[PDB]
Amino acid sequence: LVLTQSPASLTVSLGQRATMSCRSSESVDAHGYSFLHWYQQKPGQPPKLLIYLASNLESGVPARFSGSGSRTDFTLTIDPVEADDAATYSCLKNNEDPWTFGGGTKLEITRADAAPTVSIFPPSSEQLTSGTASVVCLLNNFYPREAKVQWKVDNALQSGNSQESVTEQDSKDSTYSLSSTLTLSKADYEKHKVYACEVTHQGLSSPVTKSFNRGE
Amino acid sequence: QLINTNGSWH
Amino acid sequence: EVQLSESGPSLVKPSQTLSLTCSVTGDSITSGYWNWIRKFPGNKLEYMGYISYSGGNYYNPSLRSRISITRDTSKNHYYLQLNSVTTEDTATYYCARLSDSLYAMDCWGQGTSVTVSSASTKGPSVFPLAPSSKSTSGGTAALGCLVKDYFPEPVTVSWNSGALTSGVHTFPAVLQSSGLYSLSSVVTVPSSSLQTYICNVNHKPSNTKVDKKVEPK
Repeated sequence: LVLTQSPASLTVSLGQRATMSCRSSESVDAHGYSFLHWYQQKPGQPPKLLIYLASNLESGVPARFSGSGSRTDFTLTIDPVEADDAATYSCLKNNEDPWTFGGGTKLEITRADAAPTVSIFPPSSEQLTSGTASVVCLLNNFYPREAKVQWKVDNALQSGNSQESVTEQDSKDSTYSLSSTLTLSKADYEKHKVYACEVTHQGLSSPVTKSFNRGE
Repeated sequence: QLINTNGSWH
Repeated sequence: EVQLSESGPSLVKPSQTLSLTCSVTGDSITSGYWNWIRKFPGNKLEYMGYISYSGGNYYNPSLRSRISITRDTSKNHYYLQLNSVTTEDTATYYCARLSDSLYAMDCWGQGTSVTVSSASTKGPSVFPLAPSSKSTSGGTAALGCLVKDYFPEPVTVSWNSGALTSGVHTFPAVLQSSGLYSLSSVVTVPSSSLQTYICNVNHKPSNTKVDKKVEPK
């Protein structure tokens, strides 16, 4: 129970107020200071110090960030929220042993729905010579994150032979991009003619099927 | 004006 | 401006010793506190320990048995050593300064990825994702490169030697069932420009650099 962050995940619209709390379970106060700090962490970047000693704003950090907690209750406020604020925020306790980090608060930006632009890529000839086929389906710049991608090979629906990964929320337009990769052996690839990627999303009226015919 | 030893400030 | 650069191996066999070096350039390590922090794939931050201005040490209790943080004041460098590493030690390791005034860590390094595994390094195969009518919509076309079967992390992908950055989406890598990583990098460009597009794949752990030209089908 050493350090509890709340909320675990957060979804706030632009220009609005986001509030997060860090629970200490025992006082981090010593010598008139609150040894609790707020860090912002973005993908592919080190943690960035926002608030040091509970309530002081670090140099170069916008005035939108503020802190005010005491003894065992701390709060980080972002107002107004900007598109660049989409990241994970952590509180650090360093008054005594042990120095610990909070689980983090994942803040997501809310925007108008954006339909994904669907693309499909047949496996390259260089890879087919090796003996493996990778079919890639791309969902580009969509919101919200939730989307369903289903592979249809000879009208049959595949399972367990595909993997997908999602990019992090874009810093500018708050969108997501997803790619689904269908991996088959060269033998299995040459047993079917039609490979289809069916996409279901909130921003689409009906599911979008992007497909191709082998050899064509 | 504060120093840290074994994690504790004093 | 304090500058922290981290160097060291990116692949360590289990039970062996992980060694990293942090070079500082702004203030002396005879002042303040100099820490090591690592980032697990789950995005969780774990504090490891520090070496003080006078050379004193404080370590996290869960790492106290196999950790070591030393320094070299003449070179203005301090070092991290982790013994008997396991797969649970695969993380992104940061070195950061703790300010005497702030009492928090305000200057960090970019971090270096370390993977703990007994498998050897392996270069990636780069396959084209050719643009076609199935990747065109409006006046924009999608193309990319499939960077498949490399180990370990990381792989950096740029387009046209960094000149092409707008519309680039380099996806987080996935771990395949074979133990190798696979990633895909795409970019959406105006369909009327099909301009030379070349993806630059770099895998420093295996000293592999591949430039692959993606031309229309």
